[PDB]
Amino acid sequence: TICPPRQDYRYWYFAAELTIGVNYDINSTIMGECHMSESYIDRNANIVLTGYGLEINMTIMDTDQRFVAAAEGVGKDNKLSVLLFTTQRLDKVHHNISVTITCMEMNCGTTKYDSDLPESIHHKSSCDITINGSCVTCVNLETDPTKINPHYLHPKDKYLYRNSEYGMRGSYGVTFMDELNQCFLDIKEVSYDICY
Amino acid sequence: TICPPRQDYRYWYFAAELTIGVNYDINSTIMGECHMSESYIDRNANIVLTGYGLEINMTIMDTDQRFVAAAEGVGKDNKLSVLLFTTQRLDKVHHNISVTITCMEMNCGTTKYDSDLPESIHHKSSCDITINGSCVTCVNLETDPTKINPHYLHPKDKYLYRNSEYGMRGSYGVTFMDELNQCFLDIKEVSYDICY
Amino acid sequence: TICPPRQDYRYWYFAAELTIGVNYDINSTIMGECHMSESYIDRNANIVLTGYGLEINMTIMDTDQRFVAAAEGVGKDNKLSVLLFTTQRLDKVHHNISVTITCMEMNCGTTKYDSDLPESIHHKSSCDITINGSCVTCVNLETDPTKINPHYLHPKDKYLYRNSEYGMRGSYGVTFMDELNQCFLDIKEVSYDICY
Amino acid sequence: TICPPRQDYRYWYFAAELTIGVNYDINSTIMGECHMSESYIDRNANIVLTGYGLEINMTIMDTDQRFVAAAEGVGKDNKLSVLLFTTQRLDKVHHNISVTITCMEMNCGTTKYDSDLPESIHHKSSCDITINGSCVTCVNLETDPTKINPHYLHPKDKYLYRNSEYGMRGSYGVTFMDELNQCFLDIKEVSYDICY
Amino acid sequence: TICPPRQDYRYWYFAAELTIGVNYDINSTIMGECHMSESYIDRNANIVLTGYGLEINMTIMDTDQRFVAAAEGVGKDNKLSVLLFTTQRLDKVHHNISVTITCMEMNCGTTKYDSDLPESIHHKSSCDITINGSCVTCVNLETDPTKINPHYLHPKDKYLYRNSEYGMRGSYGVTFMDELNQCFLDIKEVSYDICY
Amino acid sequence: TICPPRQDYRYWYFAAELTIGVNYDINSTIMGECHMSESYIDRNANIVLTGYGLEINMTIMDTDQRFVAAAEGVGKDNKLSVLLFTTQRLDKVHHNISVTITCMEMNCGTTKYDSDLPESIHHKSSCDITINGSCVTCVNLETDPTKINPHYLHPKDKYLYRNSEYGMRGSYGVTFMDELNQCFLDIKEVSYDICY
Amino acid sequence: MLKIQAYFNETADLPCQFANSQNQSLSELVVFWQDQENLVLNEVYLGKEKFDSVHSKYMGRTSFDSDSWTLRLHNLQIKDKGLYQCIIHHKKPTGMIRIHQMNSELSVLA
Amino acid sequence: MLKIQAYFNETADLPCQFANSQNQSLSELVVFWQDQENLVLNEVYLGKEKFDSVHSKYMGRTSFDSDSWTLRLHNLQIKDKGLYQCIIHHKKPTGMIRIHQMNSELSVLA
Amino acid sequence: MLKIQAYFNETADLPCQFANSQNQSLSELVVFWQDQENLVLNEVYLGKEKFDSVHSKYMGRTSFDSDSWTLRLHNLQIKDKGLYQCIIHHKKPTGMIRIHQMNSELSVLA
Amino acid sequence: MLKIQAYFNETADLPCQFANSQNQSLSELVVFWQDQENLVLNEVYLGKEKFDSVHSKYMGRTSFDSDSWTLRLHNLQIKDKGLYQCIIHHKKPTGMIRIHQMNSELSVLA
Amino acid sequence: MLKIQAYFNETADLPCQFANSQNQSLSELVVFWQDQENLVLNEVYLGKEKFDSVHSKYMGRTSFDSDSWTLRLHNLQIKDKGLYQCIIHHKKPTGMIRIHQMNSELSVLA
Amino acid sequence: MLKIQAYFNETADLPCQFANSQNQSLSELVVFWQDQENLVLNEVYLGKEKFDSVHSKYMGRTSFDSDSWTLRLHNLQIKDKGLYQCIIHHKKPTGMIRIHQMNSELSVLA
Ligand SMILES: *[C@@H]1O[C@H](CO)[C@@H](O)[C@H](O)[C@H]1NC(C)=O
Ligand SMILES: *[C@@H]1O[C@H](CO)[C@@H](O)[C@H](O)[C@H]1NC(C)=O
Ligand SMILES: *[C@@H]1O[C@H](CO)[C@@H](O)[C@H](O)[C@H]1NC(C)=O
Ligand SMILES: *[C@@H]1O[C@H](CO)[C@@H](O)[C@H](O)[C@H]1NC(C)=O
Ligand SMILES: *[C@@H]1O[C@H](CO)[C@@H](O)[C@H](O)[C@H]1NC(C)=O
Ligand SMILES: *[C@@H]1O[C@H](CO)[C@@H](O)[C@H](O)[C@H]1NC(C)=O
Ligand SMILES: *[C@@H]1O[C@H](CO)[C@@H](O)[C@H](O)[C@H]1NC(C)=O
Ligand SMILES: *[C@@H]1O[C@H](CO)[C@@H](O)[C@H](O)[C@H]1NC(C)=O
Repeated sequence: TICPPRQDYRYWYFAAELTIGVNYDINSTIMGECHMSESYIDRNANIVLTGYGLEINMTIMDTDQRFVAAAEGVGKDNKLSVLLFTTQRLDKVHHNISVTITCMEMNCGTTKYDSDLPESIHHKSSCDITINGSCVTCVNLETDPTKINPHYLHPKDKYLYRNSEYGMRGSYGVTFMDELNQCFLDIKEVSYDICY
Repeated sequence: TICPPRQDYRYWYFAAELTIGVNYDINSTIMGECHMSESYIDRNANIVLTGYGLEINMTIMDTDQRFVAAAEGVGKDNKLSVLLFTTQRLDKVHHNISVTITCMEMNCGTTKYDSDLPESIHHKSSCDITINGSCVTCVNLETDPTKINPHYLHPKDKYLYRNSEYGMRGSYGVTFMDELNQCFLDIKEVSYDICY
Repeated sequence: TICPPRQDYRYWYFAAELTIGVNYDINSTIMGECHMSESYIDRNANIVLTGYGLEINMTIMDTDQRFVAAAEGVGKDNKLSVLLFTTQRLDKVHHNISVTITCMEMNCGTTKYDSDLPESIHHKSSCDITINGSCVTCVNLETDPTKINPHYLHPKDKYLYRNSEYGMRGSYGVTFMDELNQCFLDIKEVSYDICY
Repeated sequence: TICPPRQDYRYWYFAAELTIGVNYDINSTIMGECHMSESYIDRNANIVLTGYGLEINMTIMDTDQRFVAAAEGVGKDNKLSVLLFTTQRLDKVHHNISVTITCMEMNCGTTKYDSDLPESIHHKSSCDITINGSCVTCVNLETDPTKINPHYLHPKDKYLYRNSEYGMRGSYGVTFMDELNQCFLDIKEVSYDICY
Repeated sequence: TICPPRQDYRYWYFAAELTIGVNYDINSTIMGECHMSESYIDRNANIVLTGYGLEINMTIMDTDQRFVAAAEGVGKDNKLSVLLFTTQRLDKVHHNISVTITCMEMNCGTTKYDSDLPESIHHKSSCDITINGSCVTCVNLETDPTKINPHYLHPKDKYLYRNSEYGMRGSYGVTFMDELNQCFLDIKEVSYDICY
Repeated sequence: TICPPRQDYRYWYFAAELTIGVNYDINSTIMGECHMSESYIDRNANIVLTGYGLEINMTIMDTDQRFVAAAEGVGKDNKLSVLLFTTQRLDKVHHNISVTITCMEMNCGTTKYDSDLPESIHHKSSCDITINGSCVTCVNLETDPTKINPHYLHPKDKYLYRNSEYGMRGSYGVTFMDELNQCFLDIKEVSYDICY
Repeated sequence: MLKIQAYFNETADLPCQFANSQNQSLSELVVFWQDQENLVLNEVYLGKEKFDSVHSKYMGRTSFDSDSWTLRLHNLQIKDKGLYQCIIHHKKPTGMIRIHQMNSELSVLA
Repeated sequence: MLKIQAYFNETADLPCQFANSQNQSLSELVVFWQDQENLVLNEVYLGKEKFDSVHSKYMGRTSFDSDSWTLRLHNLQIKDKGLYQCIIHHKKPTGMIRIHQMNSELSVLA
Repeated sequence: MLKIQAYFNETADLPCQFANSQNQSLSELVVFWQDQENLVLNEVYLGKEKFDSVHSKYMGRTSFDSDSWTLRLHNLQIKDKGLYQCIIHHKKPTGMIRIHQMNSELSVLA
Repeated sequence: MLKIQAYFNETADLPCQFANSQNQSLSELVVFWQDQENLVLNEVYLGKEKFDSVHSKYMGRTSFDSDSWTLRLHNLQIKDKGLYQCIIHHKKPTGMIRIHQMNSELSVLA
Repeated sequence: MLKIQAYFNETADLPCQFANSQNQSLSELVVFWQDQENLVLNEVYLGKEKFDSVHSKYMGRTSFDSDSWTLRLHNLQIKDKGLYQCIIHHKKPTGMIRIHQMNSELSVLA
Repeated sequence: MLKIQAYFNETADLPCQFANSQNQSLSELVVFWQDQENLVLNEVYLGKEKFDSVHSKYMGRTSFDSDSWTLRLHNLQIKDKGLYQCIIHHKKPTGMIRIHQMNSELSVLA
């Protein structure tokens, strides 16, 4: 229980999802467009994934988890949903999160947002969001999702688990347009190609 | 908005076109004849493309654009049309342009023209044309075209945008023969193979 | 009789089996999941095999045997059976055994068990079991089995032998749940792919 | 006009032909027998082509042309016709020519002819012929031919031009047998494989 | 006559056979199991061939022969027949022989036999046998065989000769079991794959 | 006429043949068995060809010829015929010849014959024959054969010539058996595979 | 975590118990109550009610209270059982950041 | 940028408002007016009218003015609606460089 | 290694002769007897008998003795011949380790 | 470069105007006249006429002149129109080098 | 090397002329005579005759002699022609090594 | 090099003119005359005639001379025309080496 395996690749997964609503146009999934990198050596989990037009850099502080895999998909009205699968959970402490989204195509720019999100669903964790560019309209982050993560349940060999306790789920949200709650839903034309 | 992405390849395009009327003979498109190179490190966008019998070297000063891609085609009466797709437009300031056309086949020679073109359509921009050789009869350059750049709309994955504001278009022209205005039109037997 | 061949690979086999009852989930055999390493230079036989979710490190002290081959399979109720084939038996002395089971996936941890197993079936040999992790519920070890080791009897070219004298078989057991004797039986949906 | 392109390969051609009547036997074209080398760095155009049984070394002095390509064929009565295509003609001055024919197979030897041919058709150009060996009976040279150089008119992609002005053609001739004028004619079983 | 060719491979063969009766189990021929090496630089012909479970090392003293090739086969009751083909015979002197058989699989051990065999068929030659291990029951050696050495008479290109003079044949034998004379006969299910 | 081409490979051939009657057995042609090497740098032509069971080393003194190609064939009663094709003849002087035949398989030995053959057909040329071994019974050598050298007339591209003047033919012969004149004739089951 | 039961065709109440640790005011906040189909039920933009996106079936039946922070839904139905959310947004000049959310599932007499 | 409307079968005027910052003269400039199909309407070469390429239907109906720089087209028709271009070229000894252009779209009574 | 023969419908006794070199007590040990099909026959948990998993046919017919360490099975049948195991486990706080095992094959009149 | 016209069934003259800059003599020169089909017409070998290869139809109708260097062909025909060449060769001991050539096309009444 | 001829239904003798350079004794030697089919004829183990593997057809017809080292076979038949071997083995404590062998071919009247 | 013609059924003579520069004797030489089919005609071994391989049709009709070194063949036939060879060999102790050869073609009346 004390240690994470620190292996090459994992068969056992977990869940944590987010969605970014961008203004420029993306039609559909490309099946191999994403490229992701992961790190844990710092005692803080970090995952940097470059996708369709933006790079997402997520950091969990005091985690005991290392991001095993990820998936990305494009839905209706130019929404990019990213699922992140970590190794396994050992304790319930409501880890903090730091997310930075950089526009690397068609709307590059400097910093436009550096505030922090309270997440008063339980009011124990805070997520610090930094946005570079103007290619963002909605940002939603659900930690410990309770929905059906298994897409095409299931991949050939991987095993997937998901939290079933309501007390652990966390919701962080930031919108710049008018009333964009529930930026999009999971079960749709979203293809969800593996991210790597 | 401030920064251009500075990536490897771009899914996002734009428009700027030109046509060269040469005297020697070109039959049809070869599908792989062109070869182009691009540069921005100078803060001035530059694109040098060698094609059927001439090398074209274009430079935009104070641009905030880098030539993403280009296409070349041959029409009736030995006209070579070149379309140029840049990253994206951030401001409307009517950049200047410098174009140099060198005859590398069948009509080589020294400099024969070094004047500048006023373009008094709005009379705010000036394009300087330098021609080496005798393999040129017409030279037309349309900046910010309003016609249908999307050819075989559209290429497999790329996205193409075009200016729709009449005030930003510019027309530069130079002719040596008698009244060669409108050297040719886009939608024809022009094949337009990607230039690279 | 005095010397073991000390070759590259062997056609002549033997028997010694074990079974590990783990709590996390294993569906079926993967046909190439295991990877094994063997050593004898110390005068003590040692075989370390990394499999589905754990690494097993077994050592025979004063053996005159070098582990030639191995096979691993997954049965019902998440059981992992490992058969080990050694070169050949020269003398009957009831060798001691040291077994270390390390959880390398989904249940890592520190040491949770370091005791020794008496095996009073004849009360002449002792096995020392060290378990790192929480991914173990049953541990059974049959030295010199008398059951039908030949699976798909027999492999293409190998020859297999097994002890037929009841006085040499030894049984070591350790359970953490309630009454888990006979953790599983050989002839089942067990695939038993060769371990290498 | 002043400069030749000095490229790798050319799509534009020209004309100048010659025919060598050799005594030993040649059956038919071999489709890949020739091998040519071209040079201009000296301000004198030089082409050295090794073919069926002899090497031909032709030099034009004060040329402004570089031998782009060549073709060789075998006809009736053991005749070898060589066509040479240059870049393009810039001026009319009736260049001189130096031709050396070396027998590299079946009739090797030392120098047997070093005289010059006046070509009093216009009496402005002089060709110096040096023949090493005994493998020659006729030698005819037509500069700026007016016949149909295009063989299988025309090659896949190349463009071909030919002089249409009578005053520029020149005829050089030398015979060792009796009255071998018009050593052969173009349109025959001559295959005319490209020379390289 | 004085010199042997000392070539790479020989189309010309000869004969000399032996049979080893081993106790452990051999099912059938494997078609590529053997591997043999040859040497003559010492003036003594030496052939060391490793086969199914034993390595045979044979030496002829004052031979004028170098072992060109060999073949191995397995028959009934676990018998291993080895045929050896040498270059050619130059004189009749009844060479001596040294044979060493080492058990490299399933019966390894130290030296168990170091005596010499008289062979009083003509009583002129002596063969010294050294056996390491316990994997041997019969040992027969026929020098200058008179039976039909050609197996599948004949191989694709090789030419085979055999002694037809009774006075030159020699028989060496050693048995540990009871009355094992004529350990087996040539023409049987013996496959006799080429040994290399 | 003075110089030989000194090329890589030649289309133009000539003739000179010989036949060796050996005692050991050769069945038929092997189509690729021969291997030949040639030299002229000494001013004396030399050809060394290793074939079925013997190496033939031929030297022409003061030749002005270099051996271009060769062919070998096996006929009835174990006869090996070798045809040798040289570049071309410039003068008629009846060159001398030195031939050495070495047995490299099945009959090796030291020198057995070192005499010279007068060839009093015209009594102008002498051939020095040296034989190493005992694998020879007949030796015939016809210089400038007047028979039909073209076998399968003719090879794909090579041109073949042969002397038609009776005064130049030379016949050298040496036999060790009884009356073996005309050791064999050309047109037979002789396959005559190219020698290289 | 909040289970509310109502008698057949009874009255429904949806509270979400905003702690309001920052002692903020309704003038700088927006509130949404939405069902499981994403259809809006009510909106209090910076202190004034709005009816810009409510579905017709939800019109009029809603009533908002200031001190109680509870929405009163009337004219229940057999098919109105489901989950409702209390989304609170803070309208900063830069953007709106979600500062509270509460789920509540309601069912009627079966 | 210039929209011209005329009554049914009215007279049509095409100006293009050459600023003429350099105060140039017609003796060194050529002027062309062309429609959306590339057919010429009129040409003023270095001060004199030319009728070398005008289509037959366009012959005679055109008239050019000196001070106004406006072309007066008569006998409008239902099918004559379209875009006209005012292309001005400067005839230097080396080549002609385009120094002014102006679009104008005309439509008739519907 | 222990062959037991019984007359037709005779009584069966299964001992396994636990040496008990450590002089342990029944309060810290568990004993199981099982057949070739893995069905249990009896269980003595820390000194108290338990009947939590014995098959119905095996119920009642078994009786356990303290000093003799022998299980007495009654009402033998033609189909009851087979192998029985004496598995002894030690209940340490961490886990249970098998400290003794004894096989016995029994057959009846045929 | 020399076009000759003759009346119907007129007499034909083929000159080629050898400049003779070196002032050579007919004893060291040969002259050939040939048509477009490569058939010969006449030959003056080192000053003496030869009739070794002239086609039968061409026999007799040709006549050679010394000072004028012109060949006179008589009995013109409708099918005799074509190109004729004046090839002059210099007979050195080593080989013959072409020192002059002239084309001439002749046609008859149509 | 030894050809023996016998008249029709005559007596057969098989000697093999053991030189016995070591002056060894029969108490340490075994002797076998076998035909071309590997069927044994007689065995003298360490001085005593044995009949443990002789084929039935060869029983009784054989007789062994001490001084002559010859086997006497009686009742010859047309089908008994063949080769017989005199294999002598030395029974050392470790193993038996062949010390002498002799072939003899016999044929009868035909 | 030697052509011999004979009248119809005339006598045939085959000489080959051995120079004999070494003044050798018939006792150390062998002579063969063979036709175009490789069949032997006569042999003079070391001075004495031999008839060991002559074909039947060639028997008797031959005759050898000492001083003239000429073979006299009689009874010519229409089908006997062909080429004859005079092969002279030297019988050294090591081997025989050819020291002279001469071809001669003969034809008869046709
Ligand atoms: C990701 O963010 C962390 C801090 O949140 C930063 O240290 C790191 O450099 C970022 N990754 C990249 C690739 O810039
Ligand atoms: C493993 O088994 C579970 C249920 O037993 C199933 O849901 C899952 O898809 C399986 N995965 C694989 C890789 O077999
Ligand atoms: C993307 O979609 C637009 C319209 O939705 C279409 O015009 C374009 O061709 C599409 N491109 C790709 C690569 O799917
Ligand atoms: C070898 O033979 C035995 C029985 O003779 C058989 O059981 C075994 O499968 C065989 N194995 C191979 C590899 O032939
Ligand atoms: C180019 O076109 C010309 C005529 O238009 C034609 O003769 C030539 O063959 C063509 N060549 C190629 C390569 O298209
Ligand atoms: C060679 O010929 C002999 C008999 O002519 C035959 O026995 C042998 O098999 C042949 N071998 C080959 C390789 O042709
Ligand atoms: C061939 O013979 C020459 C002399 O006749 C000799 O010098 C040369 O070494 C020989 N070649 C080989 C390969 O031995
Ligand atoms: C060449 O031609 C000759 C006769 O024309 C013929 O005999 C020979 O086989 C030919 N060879 C090739 C390679 O074409």
